[PDB]
Amino acid sequence: TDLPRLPFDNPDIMGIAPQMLALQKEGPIARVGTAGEDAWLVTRYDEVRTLLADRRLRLSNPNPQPSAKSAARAFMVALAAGDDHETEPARHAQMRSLLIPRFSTRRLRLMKTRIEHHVDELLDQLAASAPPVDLHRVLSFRLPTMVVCDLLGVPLADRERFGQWARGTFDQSDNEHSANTFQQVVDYMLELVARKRVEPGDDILSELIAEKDGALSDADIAHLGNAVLLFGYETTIVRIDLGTLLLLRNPVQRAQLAEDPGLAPAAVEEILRLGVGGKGSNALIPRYAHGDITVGETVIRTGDAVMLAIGAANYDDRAFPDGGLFDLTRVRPRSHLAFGHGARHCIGRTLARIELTAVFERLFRRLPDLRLAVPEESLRWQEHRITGGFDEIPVTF
Ligand code: HEM
Ligand SMILES: CC1(C)C[C@H]2C=C(C(=O)O)[C@@H]3COC(=O)[C@]4(CO4)[C@]23C1
Repeated sequence: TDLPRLPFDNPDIMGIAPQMLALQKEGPIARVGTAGEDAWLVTRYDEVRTLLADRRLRLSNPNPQPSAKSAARAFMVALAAGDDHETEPARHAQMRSLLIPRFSTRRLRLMKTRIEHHVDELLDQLAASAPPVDLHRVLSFRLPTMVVCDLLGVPLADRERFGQWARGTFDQSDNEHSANTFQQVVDYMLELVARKRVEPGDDILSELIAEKDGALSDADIAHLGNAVLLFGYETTIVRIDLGTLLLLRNPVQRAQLAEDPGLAPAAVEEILRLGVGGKGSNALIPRYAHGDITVGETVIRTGDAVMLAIGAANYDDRAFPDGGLFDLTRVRPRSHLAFGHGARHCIGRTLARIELTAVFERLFRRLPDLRLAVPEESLRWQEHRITGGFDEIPVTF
């Protein structure tokens, strides 16, 4: 008997920690220690998907004496309207009602066109440069920040101002840096709301300002803008990095994709399913039980913390045959859980898929000899950031 303690070691730079796969083999749910509270860890696909759809399991903490959280986690939960368990039902319902129509098919069609031309220009700059080059800086970082500038209706150079703010806000190692960074986010977005009130355009804040004939306060609108800024580029950056790394590890699939860019949608779904970095602490969706829930033969009691391991579940052999293998020829693969599921299912997931599809349609056809310029083992997953990520991806081509 030895209580497993999150985060688990991973000897590889990607994939699932061996101890978590070991727990998955024993059963769907295990009690584990963490850096803070003990929690139930749920690792099998069927159970994680069922619990994500169970509205007794919520983001907000119902306990009278809530355990302490990093400033970074507190900001993340507040941006998702989860900071007050008594008001989360109404506030979270309103948040989704106001954000979902911002990602209309009309907007997504226009953005797909602009995204595809942008990737073309990004890859032309890449192809013309002298290697070694940092692919993270010149490609992975640049497309999703371009997209957030488009959503917010600001000049592209603004991403040079806000491009490290998700990382800084979500730095769990430094509460002062996290709070100082979030203040910069807030000031920028309040500036932006005041501008869009007199100079609207075809963008998110302008639509929120017009919503319900102006019923929302500037603070309410800026809060929604902050969620889009802070949730809306960094995780996509990380998936371009992971997808590149995964395709580099699978040359037969990569050659298939280069020969037939029509496989990119399928490749993107495999990248999202298998794209887990380092110790994979970001591939856990945290929840609290607001009522008792039975999982197998285990009772989760009201107030218990629950970690839903979407990464481990996406590797589950019971849901994906040969779950550890990258295979963009899978016939009718189950829907992966990388965007979550249920009440908090990722709001930008169709836009994120358009970005990743546009990149991987193009990348290895534009740069067929692309490869790392450094050993894989030298790439360092940033465990202190809630969103993880690599800081650089040196390549030659
Ligand atoms: C590949 C890139 C992305 C991944 C892997 C991802 C992943 C996720 C996941 C797993 C959740 C669920 C969190 C939970 O259940 O508590 C989520 C929620 C969310 N995502 Fe995404 N996301 C991505 C891109 C985006 C983009 C591009 C946007 C917007 C521009 C966005 C906006 C949001 C928002 C606002 C939420 C909060 C949903 C809620 O709490 O109701 N995400 N995302
Ligand atoms: C709102 C989020 C940014 C989306 C989710 C994906 C993430 C990621 O890929 O890094 C974030 C990591 O931390 C979490 O709690 C998550 C798993 O819910 C995320 C919160």
